[PDB]
Amino acid sequence: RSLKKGPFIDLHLLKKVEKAVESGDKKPLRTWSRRSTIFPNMIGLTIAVHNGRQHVPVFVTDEMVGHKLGEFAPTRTYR
Amino acid sequence: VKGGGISGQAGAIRHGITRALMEYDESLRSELRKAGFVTRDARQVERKKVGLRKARRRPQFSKR
Amino acid sequence: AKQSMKAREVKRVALADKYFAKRAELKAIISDVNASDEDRWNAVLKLQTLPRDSSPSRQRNRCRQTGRPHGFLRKFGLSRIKVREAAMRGEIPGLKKASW
Amino acid sequence: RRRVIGQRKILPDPKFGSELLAKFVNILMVDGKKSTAESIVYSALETLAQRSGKSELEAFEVALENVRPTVEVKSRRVGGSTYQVPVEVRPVRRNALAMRWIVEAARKRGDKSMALRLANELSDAAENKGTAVKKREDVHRMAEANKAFA
Amino acid sequence: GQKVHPNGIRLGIVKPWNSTWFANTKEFADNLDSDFKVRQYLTKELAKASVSRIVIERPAKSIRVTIHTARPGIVIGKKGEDVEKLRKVVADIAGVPAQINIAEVRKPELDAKLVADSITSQLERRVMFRRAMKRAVQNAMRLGAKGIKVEVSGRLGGAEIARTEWYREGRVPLHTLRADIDYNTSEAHTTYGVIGVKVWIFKGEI
Amino acid sequence: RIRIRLKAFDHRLIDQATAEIVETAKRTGAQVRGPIPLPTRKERFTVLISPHVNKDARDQYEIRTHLRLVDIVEPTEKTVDALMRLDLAAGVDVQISL
RNA sequence: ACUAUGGUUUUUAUU
RNA sequence: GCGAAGAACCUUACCUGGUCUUGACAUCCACGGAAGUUUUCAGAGAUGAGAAUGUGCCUUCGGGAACCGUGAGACAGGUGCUGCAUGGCUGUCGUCAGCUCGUGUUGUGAAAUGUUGGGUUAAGUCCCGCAACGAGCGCAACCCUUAUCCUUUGUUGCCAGCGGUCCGGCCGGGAACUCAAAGGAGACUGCCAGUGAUAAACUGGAGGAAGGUGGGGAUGACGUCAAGUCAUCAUGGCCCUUACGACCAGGGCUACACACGUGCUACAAUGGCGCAUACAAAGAGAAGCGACCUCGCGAGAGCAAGCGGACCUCAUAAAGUGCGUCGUAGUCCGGAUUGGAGUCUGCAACUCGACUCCAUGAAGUCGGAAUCGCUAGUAAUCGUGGAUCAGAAUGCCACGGUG
Repeated sequence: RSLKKGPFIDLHLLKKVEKAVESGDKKPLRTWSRRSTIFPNMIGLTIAVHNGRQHVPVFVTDEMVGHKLGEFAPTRTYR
Repeated sequence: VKGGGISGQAGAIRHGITRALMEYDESLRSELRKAGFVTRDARQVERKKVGLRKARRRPQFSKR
Repeated sequence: AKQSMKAREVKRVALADKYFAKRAELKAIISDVNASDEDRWNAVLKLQTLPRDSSPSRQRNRCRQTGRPHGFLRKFGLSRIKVREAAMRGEIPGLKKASW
Repeated sequence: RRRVIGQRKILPDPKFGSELLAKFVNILMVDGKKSTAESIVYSALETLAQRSGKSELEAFEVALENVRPTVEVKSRRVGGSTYQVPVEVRPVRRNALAMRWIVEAARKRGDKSMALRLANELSDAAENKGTAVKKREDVHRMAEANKAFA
Repeated sequence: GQKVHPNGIRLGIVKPWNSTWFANTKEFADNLDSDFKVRQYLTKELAKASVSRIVIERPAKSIRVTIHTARPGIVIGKKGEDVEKLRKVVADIAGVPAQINIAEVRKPELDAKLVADSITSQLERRVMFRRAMKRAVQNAMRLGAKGIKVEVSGRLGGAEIARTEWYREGRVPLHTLRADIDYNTSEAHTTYGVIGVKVWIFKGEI
Repeated sequence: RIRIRLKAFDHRLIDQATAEIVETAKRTGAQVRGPIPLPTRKERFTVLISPHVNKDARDQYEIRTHLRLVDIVEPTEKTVDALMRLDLAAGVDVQISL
């Protein structure tokens, strides 16, 4: 029941996963678009997302997949 | 009669009657003047100052 | 008001000239409540999903003598803080103050 | 101050020729519709003959000759200070003051039909009990213990 | 203190506009924007050609301009043909072919713009500042009129304050709506300042 | 048949143009009636006319568009050729119609 | 039957 | 509720991370290209690299110029600081009756006099009078406009007169209450009474459509508030000028553990609802407003006329009038919140849009000390329209009904 039968998507972040699973102990993969959807094959990865003044880490779970990335991260201050 | 509301039509008809009724007999010509029915009533705009909300109320004023 | 706001809008109107100008009803040959679920008009959609810098939004009329967006009077191209000057300086036909 | 004003005495009712009935429908006028009020007051006698109303010569006079208001209360300044002082009711509101005391008592009552609430309020004035008749008495009993100022 | 533009408050008494053309409700904002910039550009091209006032008209998909000058011979110029380059660019900022007309001013030192360049050219040539106006007034009342006011601001001391000087002759007039005046405001930019000048000329009611 | 859409923003400018086109028609021998004046069309607004806030300073302005049609009923051609290239008072617009 | 408490600085003289 | 009347990317004053600064805007000089149109690929994207499409203008036939995309040198530009510096631009004491000067007089003199006094006015307005007599600015008068009659020109508005009578202003035709337009008269305290130095001047009356600064517009004498604004401009000073430049992918400006205004609508039964039933007025609208017709309970989407202004569209005017019915139950009233299913414009409908229908429906007893506003077509009450406006305010500017 999402807006139109066709979803609006870009594969620009999905194309990074097969390299982000070999990063070692380096700081997580960083992104700025928050309207982006999270596909089921993105599960088990740490991503750094913009909170409005810095970037903070989130881990992809069975609750985050099939939804947008911005729905799982903070957007405001006083916390 | 045509145009206006029925209370406005009464304002047209009541003087259209006297413009005929004063010819109907010489003994009515003084009597309709003694009652004030042979003349146009003195009402005319009366339209709001620039800009009052609706006729009056200086919109959110109440000042002093 | 930064001078880029109008200098970019004139370039976007020139770009709408291939996508929307006499083409804003062109969706009327691809819109349908069902269409038997077939596909035969995607030749239109390939070009309606192509532009990003041209859109039915992102425009502000402004004043033709000041970059300010608000206080504007469309049919003169001037502002509510410019027409009372122009109508006393004699710079505009049809418009006058007082008498009447 | 200046003025000295023009005043209005209003048109009579178009069925009965009564200007007292005209002032009653004006005090009964809400939302400016004015034709609605004609259908609420003097629109039945069968609802007054249901309670205390005896013969049609009293079907409206129970709000007119049945009472005489004289004073209103509140405070007034005399010299450098303010005191509670009964003031002399004006001679043309004299006969139209109890109209509000009946219309308010019926309008604010929770008992459905407004045409029947008004006929029941007129019946409760025809017995000379409680509403409107005690709003006359309360201020007269006050003014019988307050006489030094006018 | 309360005040209004003295020609613009009188414009509602039978006078035409100096921008006098027609346009449709959607093209009007564009036809007005071209009217402003031809009046600007042309009065700058002629800034040393003794010009007073301008009037804009529109023939069928063309533009027509009349300019008033006290030296028509230098505006029509070399062989009486040196006008093509003076219509050439007003046609390029109006988007339509341009047409020229020149008008002669026949009592020049009685025009509200040319008397203001005359007193500018006396303040430039270092006359007594608080007395400069008496020459321009004498020379104007020699040409016609019922009354005149020309007001100077700056360099009138003594102390350097908001002082203004003009002197009384006939009527200004401060009001009379049908006064049928001639009006202008100018700045001389002389004497290390701006030296603000204003002039009102009265010839009689309507 | 011909009509001539003569339009202006001033009630005297259109009378001073009528006094040129209808006189040219009569002097060129055209068979013509009294031309209709038409109901006036208006544009109006009330706006805040002060340069920065001062909320009391709201004032009303209006402008009026006048139109006449002239209307020639007769099919005669030579009598009306004198109108189509004729000069009228500055600021009026003309368009020819049926 | 009456309210203590908000300091301090300003201009025309020339022809 | 004032501007800031329209905050998803935007707009927009700014932050995270990118990227490029003779720059958004103007020429002089320099190089390969017409201006322009498309397609393939990397990058968050801006953008960058290939391959096609076309070869305009001038052509002393010499080869050249607009212009594109860029690089110099002159230069750009600033919600950078500032309305006790100045123009501009707008307000207020204030359309108030205020403000002074010459001659003559007076006082040692600064300075007074007139301008105070009497009767008055819209008013230093007008008459009367003295050691004052006269003059001017503001005022008065004069201006734009309104109620009414006479006279004239008329449409696809109107139908009186006079003809036809698809029986309909639908036509011949016309200018009759009207309507749309114009022209001429009309008002002056002049006319009459009462009052008062039969002075000035006032309240009524007669005429008349109607006065007595009629009502509405509209001008601003010296003096005020160093009035308001550099976030709308010009221009000097101070500052910047690879930056405070400003384009991308995210986004900010609906903050918030916290105090307070102001406004709207109910609580019902002079109410709620349906059917029957009557009158609008002013606006707006050509890739527009969109009729009749269709699918769906519907948002809305199709079919397909009319209309650029009085033969159309938006658009059966509503409150009201008539009739039946529910009836204190914290109620089919009346409203917050909510599940499911749909309708729409848009890169985009997370954060962060509007609209419709089933399913669920909490409060609400007409408000207490106290405080706020309106004087007649004024209060109150119901409906129509538009600007801003992809799509989205209840705010706002106008037009009518009831009273």
